[PDB]
Amino acid sequence: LTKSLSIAFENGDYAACEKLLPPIKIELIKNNLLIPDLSIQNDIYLNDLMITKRILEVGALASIQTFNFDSFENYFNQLKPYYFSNNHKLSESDKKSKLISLYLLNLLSQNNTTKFHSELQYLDKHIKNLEDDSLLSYPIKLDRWLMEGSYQKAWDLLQSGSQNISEFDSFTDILKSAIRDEIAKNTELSYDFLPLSNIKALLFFNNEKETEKFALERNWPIVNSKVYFNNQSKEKADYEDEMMHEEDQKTNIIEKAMDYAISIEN
Amino acid sequence: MSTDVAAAQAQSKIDLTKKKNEEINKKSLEEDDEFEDFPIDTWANGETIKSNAVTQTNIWEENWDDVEVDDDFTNELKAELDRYKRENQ
Amino acid sequence: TTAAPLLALLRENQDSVKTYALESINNVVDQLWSEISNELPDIEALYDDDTFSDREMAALIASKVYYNLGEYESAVKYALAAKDRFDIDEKSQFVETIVSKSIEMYVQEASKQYTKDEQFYTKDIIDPKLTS
Amino acid sequence: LHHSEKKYAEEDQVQELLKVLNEISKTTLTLDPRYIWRSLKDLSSLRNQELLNAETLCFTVNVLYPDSSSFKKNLLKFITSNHKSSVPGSAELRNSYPASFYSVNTEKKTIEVTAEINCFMHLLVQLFLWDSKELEQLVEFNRKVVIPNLLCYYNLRSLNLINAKLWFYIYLSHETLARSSEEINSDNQNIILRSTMMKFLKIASLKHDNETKAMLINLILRDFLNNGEVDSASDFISKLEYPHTDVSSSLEARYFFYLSKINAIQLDYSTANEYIIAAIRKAPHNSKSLGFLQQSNKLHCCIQLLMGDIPELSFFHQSNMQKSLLPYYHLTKAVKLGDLKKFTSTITKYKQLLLKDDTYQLCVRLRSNVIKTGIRIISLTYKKISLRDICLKLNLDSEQTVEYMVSRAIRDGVIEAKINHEDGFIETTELLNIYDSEDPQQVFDERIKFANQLHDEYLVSMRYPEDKKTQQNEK
Repeated sequence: LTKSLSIAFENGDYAACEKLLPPIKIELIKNNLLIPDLSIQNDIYLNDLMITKRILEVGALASIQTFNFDSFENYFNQLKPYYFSNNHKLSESDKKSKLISLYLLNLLSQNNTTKFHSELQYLDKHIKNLEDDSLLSYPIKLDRWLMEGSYQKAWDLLQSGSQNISEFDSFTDILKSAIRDEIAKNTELSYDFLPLSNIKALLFFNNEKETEKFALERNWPIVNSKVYFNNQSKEKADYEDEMMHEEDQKTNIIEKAMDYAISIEN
Repeated sequence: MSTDVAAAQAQSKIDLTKKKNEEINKKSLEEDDEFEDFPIDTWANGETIKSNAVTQTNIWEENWDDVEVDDDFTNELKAELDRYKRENQ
Repeated sequence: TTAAPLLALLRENQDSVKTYALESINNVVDQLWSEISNELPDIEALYDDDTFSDREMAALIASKVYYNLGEYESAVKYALAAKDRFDIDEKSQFVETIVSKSIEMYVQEASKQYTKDEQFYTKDIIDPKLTS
Repeated sequence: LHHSEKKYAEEDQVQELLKVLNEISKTTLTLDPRYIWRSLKDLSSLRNQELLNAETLCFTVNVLYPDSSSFKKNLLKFITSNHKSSVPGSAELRNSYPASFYSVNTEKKTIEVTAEINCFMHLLVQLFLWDSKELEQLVEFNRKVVIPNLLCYYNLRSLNLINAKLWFYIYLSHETLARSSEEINSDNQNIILRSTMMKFLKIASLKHDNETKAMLINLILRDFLNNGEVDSASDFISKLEYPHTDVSSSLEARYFFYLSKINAIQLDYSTANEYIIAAIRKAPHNSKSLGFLQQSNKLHCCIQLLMGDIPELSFFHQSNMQKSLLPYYHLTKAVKLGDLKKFTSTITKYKQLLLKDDTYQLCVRLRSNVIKTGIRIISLTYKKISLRDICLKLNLDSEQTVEYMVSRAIRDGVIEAKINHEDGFIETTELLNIYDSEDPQQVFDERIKFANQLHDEYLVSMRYPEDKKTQQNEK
């Protein structure tokens, strides 16, 4: 029963994992009661810890492989404290190194960069040279190129990242899109028009018809093969003036002078 | 030395009997002055003292001539080199 | 130790696993209150549901988290929305703060209801729980 | 011989006891016993250290004891027992003496006077261990007892002030033990140390003592910082309970230091500037504080480089901090000149030194700041310059590569330019002369608001020492 999830991952049938999990979820609580969740560790608890850990890990990879990113986020959270607490005598796995690489890509693909840096601070001491960066290089080097601003080098690491498959393609293909939108924002400031050909190279497409359709949906008009970045920016700006919170945030002249006198006179 | 005029903040704060205990508590959080490791690792430090005398070891006003070499020796060569080409153009 | 599993068990889909989540959160809340302060709406959701009889256990947790937060007034409402397992904390002298806040509230209300009639505690003018 | 020595330590301590004791049995006078206690710790370190180490056991016999003599015996036992001239009649100074609780009155019947004497005794044990520099078994044993001790009774206003310092010593000894060596035990006590402090913070809000609350927040924040939990520290400071009411300027310095560092890695540098600028000036400026100050100076320059601004080279030169400020000078110089080669060499060479001050993780983010400084220079110096020339100057790979740099950077306003893609150059847009714009108004107002802040701050505090001093009798 509980062992069937473990052998189901080996099949390669990863949707069969998810449809088999619910009974194992109720049976996972019983596993959690055996360990004290590591408020003391003993050698009777050491053999049980492998059992509790093993069910989390195989579900974690199976959920990413059916593109259930939400489910994965929960599994990672549960797993982390188990590696975290104790002197090493069972606090790692062959799967752990692969697992951390996938979670770091998930935060980049959703573009929560604030939590990307906080998480790696905490991670730093589990992977420094003990599980050393051997697959973790993939999100870390990509982050280096993105902080620098080299969208070029960042694109290449994605291109060459499809040769090696562990399961990373479920986040590589999201990351391809993230790069386009970031470049799409920056180019508004730079100038008002690029010819169509110069757009396709910078925003990374393989069809000129994709380039133009992407522009229409983003509210740029291509008229006489010149893009007008300035449309969307006008439209966003109009919206802000359309809502009203607004008089005091900008602070009228009268308001400033009223403020001075009443501070004095209390 | 420290963020602001360092002179203005040294004289604002001095030892009192209340303050002495607090200095020890602050020191012991990190555990020693954190000023012995550098003597030990280098075993008699070697700093940037060769470039000029407005360098790391400096007790006078800076000239800000430690981020750049003397360009006058270069200018000697440049002035002559111009005259030569200028001549036959 | 860590709040990460306890947050995740609320988000994990199974009715039994959501009930197990409450059990862990309620036992250790004087070290983990900060993390579950943000995920408070999930705790209120299980209480709203009638498919649980530990809807009460979730209401009890909400009071506990508000007590560590500093919002002592709102803790009372969820303390009285659990209705039992609050006698356990009425004989606790380390958290008798919420028990005392109910009486502080009663006094302010009562000054109002004495000008409507001198009897408002032998009538339904205020909550029956606050009178009791 | 030994007897003489033990009497003199006991005498010296009776003086120190009287000062704080007389006030707090009148009625609590929270502030004054606090200041005396700071002085008290200093004198007691010299007393305990010299003139044999059996004085603490003697001092217990002098005062009343329900179980306090028994508890103190065990601690001295571990360091090779002592009971000679430590028993009534050769460690008894009372024999009908009322400041040490008249002997007839202590035999007679019930009501306790144990409270203030027990708590004071715990403070002496902590100092006793720290002087010795032994932690292992004695620390674990004393830690077990004293925590259930504080919670058996319900503390008074004065009794909060004593454990505001007691926690500091139990906290710090643990941190040393954990950092000495790793075990399954090292992870287990970490869990316990958090739990007790956090719950005691809750009690301390209701008791109305700020001094206990301020200490605990510092210790709790340092803990998240040590273990890399940026997530736990963010929630704690957003569910604020920190007092500015009654603290030391010591406590503000520690608090502002943890704040600035935690904000740095999650990509806020503007507010961390405020916190670390503030923390250095609040700290006492002394040669025994050099540890804490040295750490503040190192972080402050690192955070200035994260903004993209540059801290003075004058800074690193005129210091008497030069030996420890040896790595930061090169780090600043590498960013200032905008050479990327230099920066790569520098952070590999000082890898060890920065890792101890764990700015090292910030050093990785500063390599973004190098290129920002390097293209900032080219734009200021040449107003219109083809990408071609920048490749030559800074050894960028192609026209595209630098194009991307500027494109991302001007969204942030760092370079403050606009690209000419058809003509193939970058055209700078900074020109100046905003004495034709309406800009001075907002700027002036932020300055007026700083002025108004100073006007509030002085008004409140000015009369307050004046009112207490006129209360108190005078000629």
